[PDB]
Amino acid sequence: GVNELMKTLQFAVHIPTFVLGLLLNLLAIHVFSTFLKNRWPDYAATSIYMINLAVFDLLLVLSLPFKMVLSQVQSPFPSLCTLVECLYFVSMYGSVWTICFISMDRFLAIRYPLLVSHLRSPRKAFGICCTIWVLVWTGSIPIYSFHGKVEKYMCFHNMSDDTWSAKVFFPLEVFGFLLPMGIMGFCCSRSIHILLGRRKACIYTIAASLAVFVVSFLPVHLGFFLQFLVRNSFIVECRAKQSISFFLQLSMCFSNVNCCLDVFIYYFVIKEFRMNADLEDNWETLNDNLKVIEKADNAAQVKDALTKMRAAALDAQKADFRHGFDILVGQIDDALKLANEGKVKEAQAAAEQLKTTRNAYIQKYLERARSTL
Amino acid sequence: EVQLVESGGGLVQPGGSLRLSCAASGFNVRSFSIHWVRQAPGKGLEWVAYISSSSGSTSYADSVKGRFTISADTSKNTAYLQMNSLRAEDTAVYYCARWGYWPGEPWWKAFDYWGQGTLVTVSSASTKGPSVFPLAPSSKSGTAALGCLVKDYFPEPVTVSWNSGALTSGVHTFPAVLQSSGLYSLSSVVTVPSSSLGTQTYICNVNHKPSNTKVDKKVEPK
Amino acid sequence: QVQLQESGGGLVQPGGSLRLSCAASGRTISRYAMSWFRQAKEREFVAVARRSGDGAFYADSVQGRFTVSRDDAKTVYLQMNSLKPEDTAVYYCAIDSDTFYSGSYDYWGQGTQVTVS
Amino acid sequence: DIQMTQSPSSLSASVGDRVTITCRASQSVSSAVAWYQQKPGKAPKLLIYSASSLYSGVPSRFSGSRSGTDFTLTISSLQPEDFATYYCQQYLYYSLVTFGQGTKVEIKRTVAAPSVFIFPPSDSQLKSGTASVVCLLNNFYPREAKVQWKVDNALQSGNSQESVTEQDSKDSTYSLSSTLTLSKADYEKHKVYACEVTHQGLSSPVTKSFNR
Ligand SMILES: CCOc1cc([C@H]2C(C(=O)Nc3ccccc3OC)=C(C)NC3=C2C(=O)CCC3)cc(Br)c1O
Repeated sequence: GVNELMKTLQFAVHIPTFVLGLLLNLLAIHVFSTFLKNRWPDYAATSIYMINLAVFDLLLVLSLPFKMVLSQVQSPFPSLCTLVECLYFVSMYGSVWTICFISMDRFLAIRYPLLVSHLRSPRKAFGICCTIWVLVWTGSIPIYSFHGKVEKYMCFHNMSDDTWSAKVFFPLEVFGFLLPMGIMGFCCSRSIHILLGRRKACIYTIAASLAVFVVSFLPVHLGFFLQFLVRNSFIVECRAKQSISFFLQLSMCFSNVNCCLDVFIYYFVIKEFRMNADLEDNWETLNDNLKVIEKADNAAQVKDALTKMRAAALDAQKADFRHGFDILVGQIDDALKLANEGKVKEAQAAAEQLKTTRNAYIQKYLERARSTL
Repeated sequence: EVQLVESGGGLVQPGGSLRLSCAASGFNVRSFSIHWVRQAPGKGLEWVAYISSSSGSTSYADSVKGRFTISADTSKNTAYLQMNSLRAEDTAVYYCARWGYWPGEPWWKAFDYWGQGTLVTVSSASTKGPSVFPLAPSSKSGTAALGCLVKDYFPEPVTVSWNSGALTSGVHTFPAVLQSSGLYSLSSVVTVPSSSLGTQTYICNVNHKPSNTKVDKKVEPK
Repeated sequence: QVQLQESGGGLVQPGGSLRLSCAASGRTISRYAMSWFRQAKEREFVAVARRSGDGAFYADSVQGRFTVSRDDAKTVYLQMNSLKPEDTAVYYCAIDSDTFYSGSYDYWGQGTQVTVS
Repeated sequence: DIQMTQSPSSLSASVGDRVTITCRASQSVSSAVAWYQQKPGKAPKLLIYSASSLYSGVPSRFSGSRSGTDFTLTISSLQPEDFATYYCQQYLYYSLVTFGQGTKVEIKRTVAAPSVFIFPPSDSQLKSGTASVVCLLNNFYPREAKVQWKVDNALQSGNSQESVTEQDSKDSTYSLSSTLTLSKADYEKHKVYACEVTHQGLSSPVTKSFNR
């Protein structure tokens, strides 16, 4: 039953993902390779992160044909199945740490606008991707934890003894999924909260990175931890063991869709790159006092409205747009001067001029602003 | 460097008129906005007015509006604030401050270069000499407390020196206090070891330069 | 009317950092400022703790070796260190009624003996 | 109309602690806040223009920050030249500029009990027709001391002015002098006078009296 379903789902789902990866990941490789020509300090490191992710996923892409050919036969060649599993593991963990470092970079650029000048550098990016390659391959090196001879003889590679002991399961799982998952969650939540405080493309790309990370890594690592909790310190129960084996095998056959799921972060990063409540309520009060100036008779009322409008303009100026807000504050200043002089109708004329200045220079902001922030 | 020197302040009877002229050196009054900020004695800073010769815009605080008129002649690079219909609540040290125009950094630097201040004093009083009155130490009382008390003097160039300045440690000259009679009071005290009254003469020399009374009063235990 | 309680104290070695406490059920702790005293040889000041933000003060003899805390605005603690032999006293607790730290000291406490070995 | 209130009216700290002065605005001012330092008898000097920008000419010990409508000033590394009155100003517009009430930073020191001395009026005042008795508080810290003049165990109001000196250059202490202005007839109409002094360094109020 479980074996028949295994064979059916494997033969059905490995066929498309190979072509999908070899097409879309290669397209991403080419696109970001052309994008690195721009050579800006902050506009390049992300492209090196993307090319690292694309290479890590292309590893799995090239592994898929080998895993298919070595599994469609009754284990004729047992040496290369270990290589296939090593490729899969290096792919997953390199992808995890690459996307997690991307989230670190985005969070440190958002929360600390000054440190990104000295942090985000193409040399730093090349160094960190090379470093993560080295450590991930070094941690994939000790996969020969079984008996020295014979070696494991199945491509789903359950393995035994010290593999599922705390000496191996924890130092791998905590340092490869749990810590990246936790720190990515913190970074992404803080980034989204800050961006929503400043309020779309950036929110979209952080959300896409977090969603891709969760969907592609949480199931397989949850299955790993569940097997550790079940086959070590929980009764077999037969039914639970069968269900958990089914779940972990499915996550094995569904985590290979990561090479395609990475397109959801690639596309949004590319859209953000092509394109390049605080602001919303600043615009709201600008319009509100602009409209209440018209229905006013006391000079004190128009003075108060102009004061609030000037405060809003000054606050929003810190988020072309520099000069537009400059002339907006200037016109608010003439309106305030006229109101202080005692004239009210002249304040209305100044407010009308302020309205046309806003419609001309300001409306481009709060429109592009609600497309990146 | 840029400097603002203010002059004009002095003795003015209530309801009188005075004109403080802060002079700007190092820049022009047409490129910066001149503001007046006043500090009542022992109180905080209060904005008074504002003049912009470039645009002619004048503004005043609510508690001053309709009485003082601010003006600025760009030929002399000076700004004038004209006192009118004065009252006792208006006495303060007046500061003329500069403020850049919109836009850019000069506006954001609110008051980078202040003046030096000019003490404007207003009250329905006339100059008179201070009556120095000694406060004898307690005969019953290791350290005894001395002092001489002066009262009823209008201006405040009053200096107190004990033994022609020969005694400095333990002295405490207090700030003057404005009395309900429009005059000022001041107590200056010194503390010496008792040692049977210290068998030393203590003379309190108080000088009131506007009144030209330098009266020295000798204190003795009762 | 306002409840005031003191807890802690005993006999500790010359260097035996000791903790004291004051409890005041009546009225709000953070609204006013409490003071720490000691005697036995008339009463002598030790420390006064005010509302959070403006800090707390200490006497010359207990300088550094004593520390007071506002804690959770419920009442004042005391932390010893380097207890000199000349510290044997019956430390009392007090509350300053005036909001301007005038030290009216209308409400007092009972306190406990503190002895140095 | 844009009120600016700074919470610490008078803050005491020693040379080398972190000083925080917090300011609040009635309505939103984006970054139009400027912090000024005023030593006694001198014009104020700009310290932190805008919300956090540091003026050129003052040490980097001074820092500012904005949390929405709240503004704070930090002097985290104090120095013997940072003891002055610090003011908080809002400058959203030329005609709406307002200042805070100030924050006098003094020198922290051990609490000292005020030595109380009461001085009877001299015969010169008696023949002049006016009476003035002064109760002197000497070398006390902190400044929060209250003097109440008691005649026949009755508390008086008005007719008394209190003068307080600044921090002494040597002991960093304070001195008080409250004089009770009385008419000669009223002064002679009574027999015994006293001044009651309370301070946060005294277990019980100290009252020193004299008999005419
Ligand atoms: C950088 C990762 O390096 C490794 C990972 C694993 C994973 C494994 C395991 O034997 N896989 C495994 C199975 C078949 C072929 C090769 C394999 O692996 C490299 C088991 C049972 N359990 C866990 C593994 C984890 O990676 C996370 C924690 C739980 C073993 C070794 Br070995 C690694 O050097």
